[PDB]
Amino acid sequence: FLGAAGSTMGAASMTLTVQARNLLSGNPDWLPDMTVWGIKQLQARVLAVERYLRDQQLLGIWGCSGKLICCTNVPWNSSWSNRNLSEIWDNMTWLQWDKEISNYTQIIYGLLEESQNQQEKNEQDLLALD
Amino acid sequence: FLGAAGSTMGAASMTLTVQARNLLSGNPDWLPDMTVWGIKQLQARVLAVERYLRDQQLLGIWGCSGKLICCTNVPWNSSWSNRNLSEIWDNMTWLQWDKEISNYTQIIYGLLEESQNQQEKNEQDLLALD
Amino acid sequence: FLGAAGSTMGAASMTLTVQARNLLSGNPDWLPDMTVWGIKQLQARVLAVERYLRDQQLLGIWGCSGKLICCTNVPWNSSWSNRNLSEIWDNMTWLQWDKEISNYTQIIYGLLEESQNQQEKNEQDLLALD
Amino acid sequence: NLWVTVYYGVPVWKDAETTLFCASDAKAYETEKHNVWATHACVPTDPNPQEIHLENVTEEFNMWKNNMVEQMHTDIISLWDQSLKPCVKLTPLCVTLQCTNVTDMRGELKNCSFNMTTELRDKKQKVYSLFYRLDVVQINNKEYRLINCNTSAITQACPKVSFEPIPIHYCAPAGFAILKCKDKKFNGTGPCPSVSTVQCTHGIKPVVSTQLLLNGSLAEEEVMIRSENITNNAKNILVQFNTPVQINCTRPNNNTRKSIRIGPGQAFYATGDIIGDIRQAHCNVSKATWNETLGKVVKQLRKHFGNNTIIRFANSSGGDLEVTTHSFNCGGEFFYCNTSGLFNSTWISNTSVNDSITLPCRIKQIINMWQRIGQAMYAPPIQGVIRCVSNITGLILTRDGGSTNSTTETFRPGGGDMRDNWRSELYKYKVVKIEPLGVAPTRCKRR
Amino acid sequence: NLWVTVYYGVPVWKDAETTLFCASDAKAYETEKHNVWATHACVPTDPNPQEIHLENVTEEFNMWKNNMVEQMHTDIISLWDQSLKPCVKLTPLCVTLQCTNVTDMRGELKNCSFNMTTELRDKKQKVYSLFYRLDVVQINNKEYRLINCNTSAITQACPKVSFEPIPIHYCAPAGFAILKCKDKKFNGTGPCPSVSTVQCTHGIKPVVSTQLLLNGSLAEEEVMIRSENITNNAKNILVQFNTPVQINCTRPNNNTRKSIRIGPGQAFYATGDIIGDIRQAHCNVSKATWNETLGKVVKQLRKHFGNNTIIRFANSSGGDLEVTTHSFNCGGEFFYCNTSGLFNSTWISNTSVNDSITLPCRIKQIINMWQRIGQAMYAPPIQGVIRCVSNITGLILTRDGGSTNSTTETFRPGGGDMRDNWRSELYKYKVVKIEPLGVAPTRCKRR
Ligand SMILES: *[C@@H]1O[C@H](CO)[C@@H](O[C@@H]2O[C@H](CO)[C@@H](O[C@@H]3O[C@H](CO[C@H]4O[C@H](CO[C@H]5O[C@H](CO)[C@@H](O)[C@H](O)[C@@H]5O)[C@@H](O)[C@H](O[C@H]5O[C@H](CO)[C@@H](O)[C@H](O)[C@@H]5O)[C@@H]4O)[C@@H](O)[C@H](O[C@H]4O[C@H](CO)[C@@H](O)[C@H](O)[C@@H]4O[C@H]4O[C@H](CO)[C@@H](O)[C@H](O)[C@@H]4O)[C@@H]3O)[C@H](O)[C@H]2NC(C)=O)[C@H](O)[C@H]1NC(C)=O
Ligand SMILES: *[C@@H]1O[C@H](CO)[C@@H](O[C@@H]2O[C@H](CO)[C@@H](O[C@@H]3O[C@H](CO[C@H]4O[C@H](CO[C@H]5O[C@H](CO)[C@@H](O)[C@H](O)[C@@H]5O)[C@@H](O)[C@H](O[C@H]5O[C@H](CO)[C@@H](O)[C@H](O)[C@@H]5O)[C@@H]4O)[C@@H](O)[C@H](O[C@H]4O[C@H](CO)[C@@H](O)[C@H](O)[C@@H]4O[C@H]4O[C@H](CO)[C@@H](O)[C@H](O)[C@@H]4O)[C@@H]3O)[C@H](O)[C@H]2NC(C)=O)[C@H](O)[C@H]1NC(C)=O
Ligand SMILES: *[C@@H]1O[C@H](CO)[C@@H](O[C@@H]2O[C@H](CO)[C@@H](O[C@@H]3O[C@H](CO)[C@@H](O)[C@H](O[C@H]4O[C@H](CO)[C@@H](O)[C@H](O)[C@@H]4O[C@H]4O[C@H](CO)[C@@H](O)[C@H](O)[C@@H]4O)[C@@H]3O)[C@H](O)[C@H]2NC(C)=O)[C@H](O)[C@H]1NC(C)=O
Ligand SMILES: *[C@@H]1O[C@H](CO)[C@@H](O[C@@H]2O[C@H](CO)[C@@H](O[C@@H]3O[C@H](CO)[C@@H](O)[C@H](O[C@H]4O[C@H](CO)[C@@H](O)[C@H](O)[C@@H]4O[C@H]4O[C@H](CO)[C@@H](O)[C@H](O)[C@@H]4O)[C@@H]3O)[C@H](O)[C@H]2NC(C)=O)[C@H](O)[C@H]1NC(C)=O
Ligand SMILES: *[C@@H]1O[C@H](CO)[C@@H](O[C@@H]2O[C@H](CO)[C@@H](O[C@@H]3O[C@H](CO[C@H]4O[C@H](CO)[C@@H](O)[C@H](O)[C@@H]4O)[C@@H](O)[C@H](O[C@H]4O[C@H](CO)[C@@H](O)[C@H](O)[C@@H]4O)[C@@H]3O)[C@H](O)[C@H]2NC(C)=O)[C@H](O)[C@H]1NC(C)=O
Ligand SMILES: *[C@@H]1O[C@H](CO)[C@@H](O[C@@H]2O[C@H](CO)[C@@H](O[C@@H]3O[C@H](CO[C@H]4O[C@H](CO)[C@@H](O)[C@H](O)[C@@H]4O)[C@@H](O)[C@H](O[C@H]4O[C@H](CO)[C@@H](O)[C@H](O)[C@@H]4O)[C@@H]3O)[C@H](O)[C@H]2NC(C)=O)[C@H](O)[C@H]1NC(C)=O
Ligand SMILES: *[C@@H]1O[C@H](CO)[C@@H](O[C@@H]2O[C@H](CO)[C@@H](O[C@@H]3O[C@H](CO)[C@@H](O)[C@H](O)[C@@H]3O)[C@H](O)[C@H]2NC(C)=O)[C@H](O)[C@H]1NC(C)=O
Ligand SMILES: *[C@@H]1O[C@H](CO)[C@@H](O[C@@H]2O[C@H](CO)[C@@H](O[C@@H]3O[C@H](CO)[C@@H](O)[C@H](O)[C@@H]3O)[C@H](O)[C@H]2NC(C)=O)[C@H](O)[C@H]1NC(C)=O
Ligand SMILES: *[C@@H]1O[C@H](CO)[C@@H](O[C@@H]2O[C@H](CO)[C@@H](O)[C@H](O)[C@H]2NC(C)=O)[C@H](O)[C@H]1NC(C)=O
Ligand SMILES: *[C@@H]1O[C@H](CO)[C@@H](O[C@@H]2O[C@H](CO)[C@@H](O)[C@H](O)[C@H]2NC(C)=O)[C@H](O)[C@H]1NC(C)=O
Ligand SMILES: *[C@@H]1O[C@H](CO)[C@@H](O[C@@H]2O[C@H](CO)[C@@H](O)[C@H](O)[C@H]2NC(C)=O)[C@H](O)[C@H]1NC(C)=O
Ligand SMILES: *[C@@H]1O[C@H](CO)[C@@H](O)[C@H](O)[C@H]1NC(C)=O
Ligand SMILES: *[C@@H]1O[C@H](CO)[C@@H](O)[C@H](O)[C@H]1NC(C)=O
Ligand SMILES: *[C@@H]1O[C@H](CO)[C@@H](O)[C@H](O)[C@H]1NC(C)=O
Repeated sequence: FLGAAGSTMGAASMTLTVQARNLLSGNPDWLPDMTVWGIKQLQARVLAVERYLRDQQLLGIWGCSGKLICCTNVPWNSSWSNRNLSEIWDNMTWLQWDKEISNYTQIIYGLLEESQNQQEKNEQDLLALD
Repeated sequence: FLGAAGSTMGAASMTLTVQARNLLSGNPDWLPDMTVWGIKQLQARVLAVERYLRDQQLLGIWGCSGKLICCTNVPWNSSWSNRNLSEIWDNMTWLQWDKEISNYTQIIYGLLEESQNQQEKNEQDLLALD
Repeated sequence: FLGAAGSTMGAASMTLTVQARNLLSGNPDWLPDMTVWGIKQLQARVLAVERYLRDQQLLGIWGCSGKLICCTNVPWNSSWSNRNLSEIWDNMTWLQWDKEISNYTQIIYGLLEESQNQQEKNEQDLLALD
Repeated sequence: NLWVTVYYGVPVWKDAETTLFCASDAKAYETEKHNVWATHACVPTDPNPQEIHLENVTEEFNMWKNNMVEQMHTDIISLWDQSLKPCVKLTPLCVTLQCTNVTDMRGELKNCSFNMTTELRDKKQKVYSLFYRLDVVQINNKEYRLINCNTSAITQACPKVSFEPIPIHYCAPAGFAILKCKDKKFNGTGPCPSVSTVQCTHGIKPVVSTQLLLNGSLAEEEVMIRSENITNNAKNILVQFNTPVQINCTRPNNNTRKSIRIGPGQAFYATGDIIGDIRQAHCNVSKATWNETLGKVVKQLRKHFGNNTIIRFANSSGGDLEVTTHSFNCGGEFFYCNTSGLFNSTWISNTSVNDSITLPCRIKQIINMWQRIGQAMYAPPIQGVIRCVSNITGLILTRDGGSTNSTTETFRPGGGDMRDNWRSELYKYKVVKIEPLGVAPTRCKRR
Repeated sequence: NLWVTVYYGVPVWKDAETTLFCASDAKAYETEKHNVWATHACVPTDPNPQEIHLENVTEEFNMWKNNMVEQMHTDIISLWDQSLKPCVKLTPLCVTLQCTNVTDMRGELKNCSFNMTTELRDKKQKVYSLFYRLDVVQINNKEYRLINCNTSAITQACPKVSFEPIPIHYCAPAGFAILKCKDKKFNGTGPCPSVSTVQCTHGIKPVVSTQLLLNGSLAEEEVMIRSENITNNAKNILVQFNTPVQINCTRPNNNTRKSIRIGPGQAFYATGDIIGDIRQAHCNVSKATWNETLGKVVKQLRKHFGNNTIIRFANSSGGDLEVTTHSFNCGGEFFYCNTSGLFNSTWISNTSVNDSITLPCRIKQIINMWQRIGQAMYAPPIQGVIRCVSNITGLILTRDGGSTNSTTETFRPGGGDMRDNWRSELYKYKVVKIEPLGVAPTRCKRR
């Protein structure tokens, strides 16, 4: 549970499953509720499922369609964190990583939904016909 | 956003992603609520997620298992809108299209869940054994 | 609808789709609600979607990523219900089946999420690079 | 050789408990009359309820352990309070009552004069009303008071709503299921050979009654005998009839509504003078039909208490009025009937040694049912004569402890717990949760 | 060369605010007594709360910016109103009070005669009660009135419920997380070397008190000193103790409950005559234990105010009773204690120049805490003598503005804001939201 957050990105890939589990599902679960303080234990968990499906759309509309890790045809731009491969996984941490990509984060997002699954699935339709 | 609804089906395939996005997720999002008019801003968004998962079951139980476009092994029956290929995409519109298929709509649905993923996955089990 | 529960596991595989359908989605669906007995028709259906997504996580994090049937690379241990193939599907029933596996149920679960999709997807990443 | 494989939607379930909702058949809503009983936002019933018979299946049922009863019991209770919340509270009715004997049958009705607050807070109001002896108690001319004032507060039920029982289907949400026992003879305990499943239970009328199950479901073939612990005399014995028994309960007092004004905005409905037959409420049971049933029922007890034995019947022993009499609602009024005349009999092994029968009934507007303290409901007066015809579908019975067990046994009408009333319709139902996820070994593996 | 790849569940979070729920440990529910404090529908606590220590991590904390405090503060407030809503409102208690001096200590108690409305709306009721001088105010024999009537309305707390503080774990919903600072010495500000995460916070007893943190969490090793702005004398100074201080607060008046009837259905609990010791409420603190702590605490202030300086203590300056005295609840009653005896001292650089000590306490049943207007709560009388033993775990302190800064400094007991009380337990906690989605470049591409 977040144990590798201080560790390097290379080491942070092993416990990846643990974060997926605990984060995904959270039910206490208690049926009882009352007019006040029942709406308080509701408003919190309702926002949980709204924030969740928000994330899931990206997983589907992108080249993943599945959880954990999945890859894509988007080439990594040099202008986006020009680096050494061992300088990323072995020498650097995720929090330290997301810090720099903050400018290019929205750009990459476009490459996943538009450049791929919009143009890839259409490409697939043209390649599955023959 | 719906811009190609008046345009032809062939042109309506380019902006397909836009409709998927905006339709999928709708959070204002405001936590505050009250006993009356709080139940009004609830009843609407609760029906939103109920109508949503209703659609998602069909995507999974059919030969898609993924969003946007996906194909299937169901052959197109001549009795179902016997037409020209250029008479569909190039000369005709979706609203005009769904208008005629209204009779055969329920029939096709059966071919996707039964004739395919019931008989296809079982076929896959028999083909994945060897 | 559950009709093959008394029948053998081999026969129970044909109607599998029916159970998936009816179980999956349940909307009456009525918008009207009141302060008391409105919270009663809420608490029930809210627990429905919480129990549902709980099941869906397993389908995704395992080697399925799709509904109905899907297979995996986990070898069946002899210590787990050492049996005859015709003694399972042809001569035995699901309720009778789940009865014995109750001890090994939690063990098998580990093999799906850890031994596969944690080690399989990583294996895929190493096999998709070349 | 094989490999594990995930199967989704396998027929596997476990017994559990959930929160069940109602169903009104989507007609009760057109019955209107401002939210009759339950149906307001009530789920309309699927026009085609689905019942799927499961072959080669045997499931063990216990009706006394059934959780649908406890939910339904708490439902009616919670339903009752929500009906009385928006209505008019009668709190300042505790004023002194100067009463006198009505113009025969030992003056059951009291004509009471009292002071009341008007719309204005200045001058009081000198007005008279008519209360039953059961609604008032004297305190020391004749001076009386409300019987509930020393115990609790009181509120009046709204004349708009009606207590008319309407069919309610209990259904289960997604992930759950409801089991139905289709056997003709079932005592509520033991294995059930033929089991079918439904999304919604059958039409169930929430009729609240004592010593008599009214408007219930008939048995099949032989009449049914149900008890939690039979040899135990502390446990009530539920009976299910084959043929319905014609019962008439009327209010042979033709009344009028005062609709007095205790404003601003509020109006109370007082009971005016009685114009018509001077009579006490009465309950009719046809002598031929009750006897025929009795002869069939008394033989079923001998499938347990032995081929030959003496079975004597007698009226209620004693206790609260709810226990000692038949309590119910007809036309909005609450009747309490004297069943002593029916339960007077003595039977031989197969037999017992006129065209009609009647039963004295008492009327009480102010009631605390379910042992409720802090809230008393006042039943509003009804214009004209009330007449109602219902089916008698079953009883609540208790056995005496005095034994002499090997000699003879005597049975008397039960009461108290209203869960037994719901256990009468719910005996064939129980709640289970479905577990769809399953694993099976197969060769397919994966690429 | 590489290609972008989506990683799901990467360890990345951002500081945010959400709606937190409670946890009762699922034992408080068995404590029953009709919804004690919070726990009614309260989430039972996971029998095994999870605490995961994050290695190679440093996070900066600020306890004064913590949002869990503001939520908890508003929680207790919202909790308070919901407890008083179903209970009995005392509105027609504003009747004239004819009072006289009780049979020593300048007649603190007043025996008051007054007129009251009975169950009936006709005749009044001549009855007497016993109120503290703080609950009444004279208006111009001796005639008095309720002290809250000119300010606001009033309602009585139900005798069934209790104000007994029970451990409450604040937990975060899915998508969120709670951080815990595990360091022994933390002032609530600066970087935290060792940080661990928990689904639920530790056991937190919502004890409402002034000038004394009661039943709180002990510090580690050295006692802790916390202040929002230290050199600023306008900001309160929170202190965390190492060893707990034994405190006794009792009600040396053995009382009885009248349970008078103001019906229909309602019953008020009046304070009857006192049978026993004739005494004023008192608070005991052991002279040895308080001093020892003082010697250790006064040295910590010199880690800021300099090695050598004169630190003098004094009682409250002046203001509302809530500020000037120690306010809390024991056995249902609300004590206000005189702390002037403890705060009378003068210390040298390391030192200051009997077997017991006592503190005069005042009792007030009618209270408006948190500066609430429109709602006043009446604390119901308790049968017998109330005795309670608690831990003193910390203080609320303020520094004088008069300076002469380079000469000496004097400290006095604080009060007011109750958020500081919650900041005492929440200093090591803060709320962050988890951002699972992440992207990384890799060669795998796709087919
Ligand atoms: C549903 O309702 C039904 C009825 O409506 C309930 O049934 C009731 O069930 C209880 C059980 O909890 C029964 O009580 C138990 O009775 C047994 C048996 O007692 C009978 O037989 C004894 C022996 O009989 C043989 O031997 C003689 C001599 O050779 C032969 O002639 C006979 O033919 C037989 O072969 C006999 O001794 C008993 O007589 C005594 O008791 C009766 C009843 O009180 C008296 O009238 C007699 O005068 C005489 O005193 C009787 O005929 C007993 O063995 C049980 O005793 C155990 O429990 C006691 C607490 O109640 C405890 O104090 C005892 O020490 C004893 O416990 C012993 O045994 C335990 C088990 O092995 C040990 O763990 C323990 O350590 C200790 O060693 C008990 O009294 C009721 O009789 C029965 N009701 C009726 C009407 O019969 C049912 O419970 C209900 N269930 C539910 C779920 O609602
Ligand atoms: C938390 O609490 C703490 C304390 O509990 C709070 O700390 C307080 O912070 C405020 C800042 O908001 C301080 O006020 C500011 O003080 C500075 C510095 O003043 C001192 O030094 C001056 C110069 O000293 C050098 O020079 C002499 C001469 O050579 C040498 O001998 C010295 O040794 C030094 O080397 C000196 O002039 C000052 O004396 C004057 O002021 C004091 C205090 O009022 C009087 O007693 C004196 O008699 C004398 O009049 C003092 O010794 C000031 O520079 C600040 O002035 C700015 O702000 C004013 C508004 O308050 C404004 O009117 C001024 O014009 C000035 O603004 C100028 O500077 C800005 C920044 O560059 C420009 O943007 C602006 O345009 C303009 O040019 C200010 O007065 C408090 O002193 C300090 N408290 C204490 C007890 O010291 C803290 O704020 C709290 N924080 C939080 C988050 O809660
Ligand atoms: C509780 O109340 C209910 C309702 O009142 C009772 O159930 C009713 O019981 C009565 C009598 O037991 C029954 O009335 C008869 O119904 C017949 C049809 O089922 C009618 O045909 C019959 O009418 C004839 O008799 C009347 C009285 O003698 C005449 O007034 C009437 O005109 C009829 O006479 C005609 O027919 C003859 C030939 O038969 C012909 O020569 C004449 O010229 C004329 O044409 C009765 O009215 C009701 O049908 C029952 N109702 C129901 C719903 O079943 C129940 O008995 C009460 N229970 C108790 C315990 O009191
Ligand atoms: C607030 O209140 C609390 C609770 O009252 C106070 O804390 C208690 O403090 C008292 C005294 O400080 C303490 O009482 C002693 O506890 C000992 C055990 O810890 C007992 O052994 C001892 O009993 C002996 O003394 C009594 C009085 O002298 C006798 O009556 C008693 O019989 C005992 O005598 C026996 O033992 C001797 C040998 O020692 C033998 O020769 C005799 O034959 C006989 O067998 C005391 O009672 C409590 O333990 C404390 N309670 C707690 C929970 O800590 C606190 O001090 C108060 N604070 C303030 C500020 O007032
Ligand atoms: C056990 O089950 C029996 C049978 O189901 C119940 O008997 C029912 O009793 C209720 C009254 O409580 C009856 O409701 C009555 O319906 C009458 C018929 O309505 C039809 O006809 C009129 C034309 O006359 C149409 O306009 C209307 O739309 C309907 O199609 C009404 O005439 C009645 O109104 C009169 O009686 C009531 C009191 O009974 C007064 O308050 C009214 O002001 C008015 O005087 C009334 O609406 C119902 O019809 C009965 N069932 C049947 C099948 O007839 C028992 O009540 C039930 N037992 C318990 C304990 O609930
Ligand atoms: C700071 O923390 C301390 C310690 O936790 C608190 O002191 C608690 O005070 C409450 C009262 O407010 C105590 O509750 C009392 O428990 C007593 C013991 O109950 C046990 O024993 C009985 C047998 O005697 C069992 O039946 C029962 O199941 C328990 O196992 C009761 O005897 C008390 O009842 C009497 O006192 C109260 C008033 O105190 C009266 O109202 C009752 O009618 C009766 O006379 C009472 O229930 C609690 O036990 C104390 N804690 C401990 C550890 O003893 C402080 O209150 C707290 N500070 C603040 C501000 O809340
Ligand atoms: C109590 O139940 C008994 C049945 O156990 C009822 O006895 C019934 O009495 C009538 C006569 O009043 C019998 O009718 C008779 O039929 C014969 C044959 O057709 C005919 O010869 C006679 O002239 C007369 O019509 C009836 O058969 C008989 N029941 C049975 C089952 O035989 C009795 O009526 C019930 N109690 C009351 C209130 O009468
Ligand atoms: C205030 O705190 C001081 C400590 O700073 C307390 O002084 C304590 O006084 C007692 C005597 O009453 C000392 O006990 C003595 O111990 C010595 C050594 O064993 C022995 O020779 C003496 O006969 C006596 O028993 C105690 O040591 C001392 N504390 C320390 C730390 O030395 C003082 O008691 C506190 N205030 C009060 C209320 O007394
Ligand atoms: C219920 O019916 C029984 C049986 O008729 C009534 O019992 C009568 O009680 C009175 C005294 O109140 C006696 O004088 C009669 O002799 C009894 N009748 C018989 C046949 O024994 C009873 O009173 C009725 N009602 C109530 C409320 O008890
Ligand atoms: C408080 O004052 C009331 C009177 O208002 C006292 O009650 C009286 O007590 C005397 C005993 O000396 C009786 O003779 C009277 O009959 C009582 N009168 C009423 C109205 O109760 C009361 O005793 C005083 N406080 C107490 C109880 O000490
Ligand atoms: C709280 O304690 C202080 C200290 O004992 C009390 O101060 C006394 O006040 C009275 C006047 O009310 C003086 O006559 C005494 O001389 C003061 N005592 C000392 C030691 O100076 C104070 O009265 C107490 N309570 C309140 C409410 O102030
Ligand atoms: C990389 O980014 C730069 C500027 O952001 C752009 O000019 C260039 O075309 C990009 N290259 C690729 C391959 O996307
Ligand atoms: C009125 O009838 C009652 C019977 O309930 C009787 O007790 C009472 O004495 C009668 N009053 C008069 C004045 O006759
Ligand atoms: C009663 O005591 C108060 C002190 O609070 C005093 O002011 C008053 O004069 C006393 N009354 C009488 C009659 O002595």
